[PDB]
Amino acid sequence: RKPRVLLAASGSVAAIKFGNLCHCFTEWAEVRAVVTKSSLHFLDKLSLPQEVTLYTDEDEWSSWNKIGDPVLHIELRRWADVLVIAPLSANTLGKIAGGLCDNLLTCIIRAWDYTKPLFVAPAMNTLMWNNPFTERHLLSLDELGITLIPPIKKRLASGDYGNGAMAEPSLIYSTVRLFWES
Amino acid sequence: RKPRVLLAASGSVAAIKFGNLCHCFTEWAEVRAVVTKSSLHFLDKLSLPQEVTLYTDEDEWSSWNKIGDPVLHIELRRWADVLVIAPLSANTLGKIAGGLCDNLLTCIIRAWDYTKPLFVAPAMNTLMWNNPFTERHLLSLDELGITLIPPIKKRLASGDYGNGAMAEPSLIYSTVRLFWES
Amino acid sequence: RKPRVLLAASGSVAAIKFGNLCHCFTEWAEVRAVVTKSSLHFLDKLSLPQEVTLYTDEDEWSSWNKIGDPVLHIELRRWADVLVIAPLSANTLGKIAGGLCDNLLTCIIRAWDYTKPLFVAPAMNTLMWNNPFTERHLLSLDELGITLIPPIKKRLASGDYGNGAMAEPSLIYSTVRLFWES
Ligand SMILES: Cc1cc2nc3c(=O)[nH]c(=O)nc-3n(C[C@H](O)[C@H](O)[C@H](O)COP(=O)(O)O)c2cc1C
Ligand SMILES: Cc1cc2nc3c(=O)[nH]c(=O)nc-3n(C[C@H](O)[C@H](O)[C@H](O)COP(=O)(O)O)c2cc1C
Ligand SMILES: Cc1cc2nc3c(=O)[nH]c(=O)nc-3n(C[C@H](O)[C@H](O)[C@H](O)COP(=O)(O)O)c2cc1C
Ligand SMILES: CC(C)(CO)[C@@H](O)C(=O)NCCC(=O)N/C=C\S
Ligand SMILES: CC(C)(CO)[C@@H](O)C(=O)NCCC(=O)N/C=C\S
Ligand SMILES: CC(C)(CO)[C@@H](O)C(=O)NCCC(=O)N/C=C\S
Repeated sequence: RKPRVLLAASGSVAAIKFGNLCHCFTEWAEVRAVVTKSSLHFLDKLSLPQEVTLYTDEDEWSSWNKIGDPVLHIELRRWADVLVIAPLSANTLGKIAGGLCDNLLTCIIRAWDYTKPLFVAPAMNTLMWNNPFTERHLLSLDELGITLIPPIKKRLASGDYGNGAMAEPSLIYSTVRLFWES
Repeated sequence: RKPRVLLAASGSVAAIKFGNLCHCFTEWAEVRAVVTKSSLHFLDKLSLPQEVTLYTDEDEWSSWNKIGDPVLHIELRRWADVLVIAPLSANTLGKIAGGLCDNLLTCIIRAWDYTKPLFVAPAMNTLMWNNPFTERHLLSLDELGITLIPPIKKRLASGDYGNGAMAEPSLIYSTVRLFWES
Repeated sequence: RKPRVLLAASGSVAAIKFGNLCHCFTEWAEVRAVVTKSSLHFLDKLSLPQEVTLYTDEDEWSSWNKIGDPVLHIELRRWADVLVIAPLSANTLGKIAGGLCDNLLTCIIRAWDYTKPLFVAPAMNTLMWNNPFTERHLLSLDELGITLIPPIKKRLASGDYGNGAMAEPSLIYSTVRLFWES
């Protein structure tokens, strides 16, 4: 009954389409959003659905004062039926592949119950995307079982035109929906 | 004559028992403590032994103004006969495995004279502990020669009950003591 | 006609010789500098050539306000014919090997067009240099095709005397020059 979907934004310029992405899921599922500090540089709070709760790192160090209180990264990991990171920056990709967790989003990933699906939609410039570490990290996510929603060939924020643009919201949406109903 | 023991705390909620941990070593050895910024969220200065000097990242960028001055992370690495990190967060674990050093504790580890013993007592939620990166990183520490003091099955700060709680101070203490006297 | 050389400084105490390093290149090439936040602890702006433009992380989040604006890390990657990091700290070395990018310098590396040469001059204490991760990371840079300019045996900022001091500016300069003219 109304699947819980955790949507997340990383520090990619593509984060400007995050509000719209949340809109694609709202009717179908109960949505909660998580963003990194850098994503707040491209994300516009008012562009998100009003029904969507936005969590930041500060929410981590606030929902807990003394033992016994809830641990947000754990609370969200449990609450969620699925996790979608769109966009996923090269930086966050590398932290995931490195087993690092220095913020709310990465802590959720580090404690992620892999029985639940986790989708990522990478977004970065072509050179960063073509860089060898990208494939290295993607290979790692595959091993973890994370599902990749490949970037498309659009007009990058850097003027040029090539691979690296984030997948379109509709595709991200249908991909997650088709899997769930399977 | 009175071994020098460097005790360290990472950003795990278990850091609340750090003062007590220092107490377990004070009589047997000369103790100096090192903590990460996040550990200061769970650590209570007044709970530590008065004879214990606490070093923070700020102490790094203070003991040095111009060439010729001492480099704290190096000064501590030399001073210490042994290093004990309890608790060791998943984040710090990953930085160690990644050869990273962006703070006092990690810089000490990065420059650690592995002729000297280094013990770690991991502390994190069960899912984070059960996460595949954990084992990956533990494997790396093993190669480096670091000694693992496994977490126990207690009642986590997240309410649930499972593996991931930090080893008890007494065990951490006896483990380090038994090795030394060998 | 006047090759574009991007010179970069990391958080090594050796960064105090960065201004002089820029001077070694100024006559031969058009120089632009990039520095990390920590490098600013050892770098003296007034010691650099006046003709040298210095870029910091803040320049990233300033040259861009809305879509369509230039992305500095990409703009610099394109502009540059070669990249030289001297000094390269153990921390930045590890971020490079980890495919991480959380600042201007690392983002440039992450998006680096490897058709262009990239040289690094590591600088760190002997123990950090002798640490096993160092070799591990150097091995990775080799695979990427990055050219290592080994550290020398001088008197470290830590008083002792051993390997780990940054290569001398003249050598860094001649190394880059000899390659270019080949
Ligand atoms: C204008 C601009 C656009 C950027 N675009 C991207 C991008 O598309 N993908 C990416 O991975 N990083 C991009 N970066 C770099 C990231 O913001 C940077 O690596 C950051 O530390 C990522 O933070 P996060 O890992 O918390 O998301 C951009 C930076 C700026 C200033
Ligand atoms: C209330 C709360 C409790 C936490 N408990 C743990 C824990 O037991 N183990 C862990 O590895 N991280 C834990 N985290 C996440 C870390 O604090 C976070 O990854 C941090 O960046 C670690 O910093 P450090 O690597 O400098 O220690 C907790 C966070 C909060 C807000
Ligand atoms: C006085 C002093 C000197 C340092 N010297 C070095 C050095 O030679 N090499 C190194 O890798 N780190 C050195 N460190 C540690 C780095 O500054 C630290 O790892 C930092 O986070 C690196 O930042 P960066 O990766 O942005 O350059 C030193 C720290 C201090 C306080
Ligand atoms: C930015 C947007 C959403 C505009 O339609 C699209 O181009 C995109 O997703 N691009 C991928 C990231 C990027 O451009 N990076 C640029 C430098 S690292
Ligand atoms: C917190 C304490 C010391 C109370 O006795 C004990 O439960 C413990 O070491 N737990 C391990 C870490 C943890 O609970 N993480 C929770 C979420 S990441
Ligand atoms: C600092 C300088 C430039 C003085 O001539 C020289 O010794 C040097 O490059 N040393 C390498 C780094 C170092 O000393 N690290 C010390 C602790 S991590």
